[PDB]
Amino acid sequence: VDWRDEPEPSACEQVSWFPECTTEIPDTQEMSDWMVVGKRKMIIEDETEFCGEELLHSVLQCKSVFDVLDGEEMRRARTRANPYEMIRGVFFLNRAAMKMANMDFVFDRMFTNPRDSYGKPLVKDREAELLYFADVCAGPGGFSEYVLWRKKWHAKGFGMTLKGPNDFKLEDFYSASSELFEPYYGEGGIDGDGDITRPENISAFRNFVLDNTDRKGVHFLMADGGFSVEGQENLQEILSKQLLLCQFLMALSIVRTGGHFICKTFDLFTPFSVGLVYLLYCCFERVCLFKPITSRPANSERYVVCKGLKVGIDDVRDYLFAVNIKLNQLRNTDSDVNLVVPLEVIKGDHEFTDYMIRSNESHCSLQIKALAKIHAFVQDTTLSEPRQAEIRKECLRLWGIPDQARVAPSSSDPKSKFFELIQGTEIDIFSYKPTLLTSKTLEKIRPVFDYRCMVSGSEQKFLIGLGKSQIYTWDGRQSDRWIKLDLKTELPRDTLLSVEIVHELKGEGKAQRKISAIHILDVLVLNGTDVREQHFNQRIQLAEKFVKAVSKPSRPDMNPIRVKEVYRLEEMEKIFVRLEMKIIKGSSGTPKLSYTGRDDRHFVPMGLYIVRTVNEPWTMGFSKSFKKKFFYNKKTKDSTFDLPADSIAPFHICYYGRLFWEWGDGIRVHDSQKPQDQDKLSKEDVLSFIQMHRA
Amino acid sequence: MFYHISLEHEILLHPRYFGPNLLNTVKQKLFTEVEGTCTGKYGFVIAVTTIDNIGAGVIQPGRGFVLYPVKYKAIVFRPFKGEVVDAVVTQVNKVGLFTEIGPMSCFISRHSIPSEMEFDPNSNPPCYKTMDEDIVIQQDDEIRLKIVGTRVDKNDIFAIGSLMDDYLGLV
RNA sequence: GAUCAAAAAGACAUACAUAAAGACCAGGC
Ligand SMILES: *P(=O)(O)OP(=O)(O)OP(=O)(O)OC[C@H]1O[C@@H](N2CN(C)c3c2nc(N)[nH]c3=O)[C@H](O)[C@@H]1O
Ligand SMILES: C[S@@+](CC[C@H](N)C(=O)[O-])C[C@H]1O[C@@H](n2cnc3c(N)ncnc32)[C@H](O)[C@@H]1O
Repeated sequence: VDWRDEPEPSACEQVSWFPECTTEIPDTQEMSDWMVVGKRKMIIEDETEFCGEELLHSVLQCKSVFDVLDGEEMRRARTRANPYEMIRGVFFLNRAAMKMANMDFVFDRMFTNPRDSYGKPLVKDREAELLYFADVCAGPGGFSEYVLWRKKWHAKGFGMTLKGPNDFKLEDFYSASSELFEPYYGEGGIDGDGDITRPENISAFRNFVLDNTDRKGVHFLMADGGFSVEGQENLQEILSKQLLLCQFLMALSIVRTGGHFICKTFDLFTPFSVGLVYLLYCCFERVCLFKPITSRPANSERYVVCKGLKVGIDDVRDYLFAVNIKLNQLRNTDSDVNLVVPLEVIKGDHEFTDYMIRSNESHCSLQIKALAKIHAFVQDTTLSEPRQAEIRKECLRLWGIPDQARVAPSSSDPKSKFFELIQGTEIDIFSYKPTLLTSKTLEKIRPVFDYRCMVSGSEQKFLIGLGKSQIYTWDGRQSDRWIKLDLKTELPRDTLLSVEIVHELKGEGKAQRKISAIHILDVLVLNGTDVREQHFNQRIQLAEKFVKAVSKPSRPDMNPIRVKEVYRLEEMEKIFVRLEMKIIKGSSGTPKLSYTGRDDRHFVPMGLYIVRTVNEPWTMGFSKSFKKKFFYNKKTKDSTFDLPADSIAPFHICYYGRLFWEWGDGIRVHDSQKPQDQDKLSKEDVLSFIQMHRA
Repeated sequence: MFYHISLEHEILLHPRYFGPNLLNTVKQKLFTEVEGTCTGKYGFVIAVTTIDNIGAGVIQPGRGFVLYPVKYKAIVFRPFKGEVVDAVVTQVNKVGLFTEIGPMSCFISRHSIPSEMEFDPNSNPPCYKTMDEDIVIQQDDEIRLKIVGTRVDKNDIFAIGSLMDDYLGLV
């Protein structure tokens, strides 16, 4: 084998795609006989249906030449012989992250910036939308680190992998906020085994993923499944066949319409593996088989890459689910599922077949040259790839990856990190107390439409996230120390929030159970994205998505993070309908005022914050002729029905201008409260004032 | 139980403290040395109420320190066996709930919990809920316990309580 | 498929605790 007739190593990669599948998506009646059960075949030498016999025998022979070689001698020759080996993981936890960095460049950012069929981005970082993704068989989540690092918090990841030495090392995400990721191990959630091949893990994960994606599914799935086949490397395809099927079935289970899929595979000689690729070609707008230069040249590792999940894939999903049940029934028997599509159907698509053969034979030819090159670099130890450092620098430049070492974050103290995150904003802005709402200050809530309101359940605090459980709170006074938060919860680094701590009582009296929860009032920085200058509702839109991003529903032992329910001030009437007199554990049987949330939980309210969302000289009126709200500039006298950019109240104006209507003793806000103090504003006084000033 | 008593102390002043602010330093030295401490004789010294009298300083022979006897009024906490006090179960440990009576910790053995209060690990926040449910007995709840015994290990006192009598438990 | 560590200056690791007691004998000022 002349390996010296190889093309000069390059950072420029070419993609060949399958043609566009012109056949309809197979239905339950068409697929009804496609599942052929035969004898368990553990022979790869005669799998010539989609590759020339001479090339198949040549690549198998070139693999088996290493069976007599010391693994450390092979590994050292391979490290000298591979032009791309100096890329490694760069600053990421492993070299798998760099495969996703490479492929997300080669595929036009379709994973990190997915598009509709009109080429428009499906996720905009300024709008309330998150990039949902999934990562399966993916421990320790190197692929996930690149995606989370690339999109910061504007992404939410869902993970499933086998429990054990190869579980998710979320602690080792030095470049990404691990709080934006949620591992789920199938049946039982956090306590499951994570077996992708097992159907129950697939089902529980499937329901969980759809629920955590507004019942739409993820924008894309990544799948990097593989296990050790030490001393059986030639049988890697046949051994991994059920894992390949379960990753493809997972794509059809949780990827949204128009979504994308990427899966690791090995060899694709068997009619079983080719029939699985044919089903993906039916189910997606475009499919390709691709080996990135970050994959080692001498191994069978390649990726199937699928773009645009079609509508009507349900029958193919439910077929592959039945085939997985059949494979599980045939475990440890002399029988196996040998076909999932008939050979006559696959070979009837000549355009699919001509791509499949050409993809296999091209891969075999390159793998044979790369195996012969490693063998020569074992025999002669003076051989080296001189361009490895040049090629590395060009690949990192091309893919937009900074050339920096993996450094454990740095440990910043919460005070120094707060000064970094505020970027020279005056610290005194964080010390401002709310104006109390009283009969003397009631006029300040004019004009009513400029305001939002929310029910408070504790004193307001600042909260900083330094990563994982390194969460600290501060009470806004320059004299006060940052205090470590004693709650079982996790937050991405570079997070700065305005919060309160609210205990959520469940039930009443002796049976009552109260759980404290983090309640976000407003947001400044979300995983290194500054949002302080965005409109209060717009900042809250980013805040609401963030709570889901850091959510952990498989972990009922964790303390919840929530966003406060924000009301329009002209709709404060809707708050009092959620006030109830409940028997709290320890109140000697005396009912206490309780605000009931969106779930079956309540807290004791302390009062109501009133926050200005419109900046001076602007204010919001209501046009009686147009039946629409409008912005009015008090200085220029201009009027518009669109939001002026200079009318936006940033965080510092919202925080400084805030009022607080305290709900202590003598204040009537629910009809069961007696007696009322005449010097204190009731619900009726505040609602009457609001009604007079709506018009 | 909380008490208001008269206590004494000897303040040993390092020679640097002398000079102008001498009497003031004694009071500040006193506040720092007794507040937060605990003893078996009087228990936890919660705070110094008033300083009645400052004794004339006597040079101690052979050492720099000069000792000022000090009479002061303080608030102390000294528990007794059989007394009922309201406690919060900081830790619902399976072996027993850990209840902090003010500044003093108190352990209620599981064996001293009525048999109707089964321990429930599977509940979201762990708790010894009553078998049907009825009383969760979890974190932040207010309970009534009877101190069965006290101990003092390294100036710190801790107690053991029981829930066997009637009208004890959840509040 | 992912990953693939070298034994951290030893301080009688410290009281040099060999220094039996007990006795008689010799000498010193
Ligand atoms: P990966 O495990 O699929 O492949 P990798 O990138 O790690 O490279 P490597 O295993 O070292 O070798 C590349 C290909 O050769 C096969 N091997 C490895 N190996 C130790 C071995 C192989 N084949 C035979 N017949 N005998 C052997 O002792 C790997 O599986 C890769 O395909
Ligand atoms: C080498 S990893 C891929 C790397 C990963 N993409 C990353 O970037 O870190 C392959 C993973 O597949 C997992 N795996 C293999 N079989 C599995 C199964 N039946 N169910 C779930 N995970 C499986 C393995 O545990 C392994 O962690």
